[PDB]
Amino acid sequence: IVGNGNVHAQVTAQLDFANKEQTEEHYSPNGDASKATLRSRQLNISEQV
Amino acid sequence: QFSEQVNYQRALEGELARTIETLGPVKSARVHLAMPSPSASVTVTLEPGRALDEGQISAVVHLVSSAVAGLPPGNVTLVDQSGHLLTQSNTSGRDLNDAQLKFANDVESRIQRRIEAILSPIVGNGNVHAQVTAQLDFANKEQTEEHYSPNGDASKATLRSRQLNISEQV
Amino acid sequence: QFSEQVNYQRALEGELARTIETLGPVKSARVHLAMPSPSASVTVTLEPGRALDEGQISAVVHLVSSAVAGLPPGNVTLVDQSGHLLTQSNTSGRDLNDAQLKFANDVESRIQRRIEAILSPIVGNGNVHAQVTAQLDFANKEQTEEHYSPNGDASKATLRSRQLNISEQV
Amino acid sequence: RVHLAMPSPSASVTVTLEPGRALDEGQISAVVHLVSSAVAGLPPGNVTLVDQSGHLLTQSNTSGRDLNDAQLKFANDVESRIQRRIEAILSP
Amino acid sequence: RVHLAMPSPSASVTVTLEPGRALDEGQISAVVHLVSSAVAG
Amino acid sequence: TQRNETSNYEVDRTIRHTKMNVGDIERLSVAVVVNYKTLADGKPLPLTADQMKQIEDLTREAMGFSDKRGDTLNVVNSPFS
Amino acid sequence: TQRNETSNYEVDRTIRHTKMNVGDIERLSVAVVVNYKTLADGKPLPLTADQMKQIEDLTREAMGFSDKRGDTLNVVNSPFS
Repeated sequence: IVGNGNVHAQVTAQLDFANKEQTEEHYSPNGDASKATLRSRQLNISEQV
Repeated sequence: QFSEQVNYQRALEGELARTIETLGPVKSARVHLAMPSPSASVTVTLEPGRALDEGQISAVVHLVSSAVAGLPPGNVTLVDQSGHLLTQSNTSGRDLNDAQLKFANDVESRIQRRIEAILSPIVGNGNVHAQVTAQLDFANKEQTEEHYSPNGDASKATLRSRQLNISEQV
Repeated sequence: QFSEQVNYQRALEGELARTIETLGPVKSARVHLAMPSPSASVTVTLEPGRALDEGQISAVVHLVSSAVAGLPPGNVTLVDQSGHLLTQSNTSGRDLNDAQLKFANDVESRIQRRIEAILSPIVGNGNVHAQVTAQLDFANKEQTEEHYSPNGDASKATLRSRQLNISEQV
Repeated sequence: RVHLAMPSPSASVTVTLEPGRALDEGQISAVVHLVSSAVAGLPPGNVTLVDQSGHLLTQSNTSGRDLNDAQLKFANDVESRIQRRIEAILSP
Repeated sequence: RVHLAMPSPSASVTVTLEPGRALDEGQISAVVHLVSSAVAG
Repeated sequence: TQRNETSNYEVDRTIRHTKMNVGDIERLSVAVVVNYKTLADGKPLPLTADQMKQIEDLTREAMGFSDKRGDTLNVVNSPFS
Repeated sequence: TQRNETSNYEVDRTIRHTKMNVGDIERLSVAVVVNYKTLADGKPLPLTADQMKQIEDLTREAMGFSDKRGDTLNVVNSPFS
C-alpha cells in the first residue's frame, strides 16, 4: 500500500515461560429434584391422629 | 574383554568419521564416544566457503546419535574448526518450543496460499496480498466427563429392589 | 564371543549398505547399527540430480529398520549428501502433529478435485475454481454409554423374587 | 498439458485419454518416471496424475501417521465403485 | 535381496523388477507372504 | 398410618473421555489488500461495493471463519506501487 | 407425624487436566512509522485520515491484536531521513 521502504515496524513479545499445570474438577448441581439422580432412597412416613 | 570394547569403539569412531567426511561441504571428521549415560563429540572441519544451517547440523547430530545405542541427540556435541559450538542441545530449552513457530508458520502459509489461490482469478494474478495470524493451542488437555440421566420422574426410573411397607390402623 | 558379535554386526552393516546402494539415485550408503536401546543411522549419497521425498525415505527406513530385530523405524535416521535430515522424527518434539496438516491437505485436495470434476462439464474445463478449508478433529475420544430400560410400569417390569404379605384384622 | 512450479517443487499432469481408453497400472509408472527425470531436482512422488474425470492416478502417502490416510484410500475406493456403477448403468 | 531379523522377527526384501513391468498390489503380497512364511514366527 | 419404602435404582451413565489435540487453531486474524484497476486505460478507481463484498465473503469461506473462535477479517482496497 | 428420608445420589462430574504451554504470548506492543510523500512532485502532505485508519486496521489484524491480552498498537506518520 505505502511502498517498499515507506514503513518500519517494531514488535515487543512479552512471553510467559512458567511451567503451569491445572486440574479442574466440576460437579453439576443436583439441588432440584427434577434433575437429581438417585441411587437409593429410604422414605418413612409415619402419622398418628 | 576391555581391549575388545576399546578396539571396537576406536574402529567405529574412525568409521563414522569416514562417513561424515563424505557429506559434501566437509573436509575432515572426528567422532568420539563415551561408553560405560552415553555421549558423543564430533569435530567437523567444513570445507572453506560453506556453512551448514541450523537444521543441517541436526542431520549429523542425529546421524552420530542414532548410530550409537542409548544416546539421545542432546548428548551429542559438535565443534567447528574455529570455535562455533553449533549444537545448543546442552541447554535443550526451546528445541521443542522452536518447532511450534515452524508449525504455526506452515498453518498460516497454507491459509494464505488458499486465500491467494481463490482470490487471484477474480482480481488478477498479483492484485491481492494476504497475511494470516494463527494463534494455536499447544497445551496438553484432558477431560473425563461423567453424565447421569436423571431419574426423579417415576415414569423413567429403573428399579432393582423395592421394599414398600404400608400399615394402617383405624 | 564379543569378536563374533562385532564382525557379524559389521558384516550386516556393510551388506545392508550395499543393498541400499543398488537403489537407483543412490551412489553410496553406509549403515550403522546399535543393539545393546536399538538404533540405526544411514548416510546416503544420492546420485547427482535427484532427491528422495519423505515417503521415499520411509521406504528405506522401513527397509533397514526391519532388517534387524527390535529396531523401530523411529530410531533409524537418514542423512543426505549435504546435511538435509530426511527424517522428521529426529528432533522428536512433536514432529508428527505436522502430519495432520498434510492429511488435511489431502482431504481438501480430494474435495476440491471432486467439485472441479463435477462442475467442469457444465461451465467448461477451466472456468471454475474451488478452494476447500477442512477443520479436522484429531483428538482421541472414548465413550461408554450404559442405557437401562425403565421398569416403573408393572406390566413391563421383570421380577426375580417377590415377597408379598397382606394382613387385615377387623 | 503439464504444469510446473519451482519457487519445494511439484507437478500436475492432466492426461487427455484417446476416446475409449484408460492407462493400465504399469503405464502410470512410465509417465511418472518421464516427468520426474526431465526436470532436475523433482522427485517422482511430487507429480500428481489426474484423468479427464477425477481418478488421481498417482496417489499420495503419509510417513508419520499412515493409518488415517488409508481411510482416505478406502473412501476413494468406495466412491469409485459407486461412481462406476452409476456410469455403467446410465451410459446405455 | 532378502534380509532377516532373528533374535519379534521381521524381514526386508529389496526386489529389483525387470524394466518395463510392475507387479500389482496383490502381486507384491506374493513375495511378501513367501518370505514371511519362509521364517518361523 | 405408616408408609415405609426402600428403593434401589439402576442409573444411566455416560463416560466421555477426551484428550484434546495439541496444535488446534484457537483464533485467526486475516488481513487482505486488493489492488485498484477497474479500467483498461483510464485512471484506477475503487472496486464496487458488491464486488468487495463478494471478495470479503470468499476470503471468509476460504479462511474457515467462525464466530466461536473470535476470528477477525479485514479486507481493504488501495492502489499498489 | 414423622418423615425420615435418606437419599443417596449419583453426581455428574467433569475433570479437566490442563498443562499450559511454555512460551505463549502474554502481551504484544507494536510501534509503526509510515512515510510522507502523497504527491507526484509536490511537497509531502500527511497521509489522509481514512488511509491511516485502514493502515491501523491492517497492522492490528496482522499483529493478532486482542484487547483481552492488553495488546497495544501505535501508528504514526512522519517524514523519513
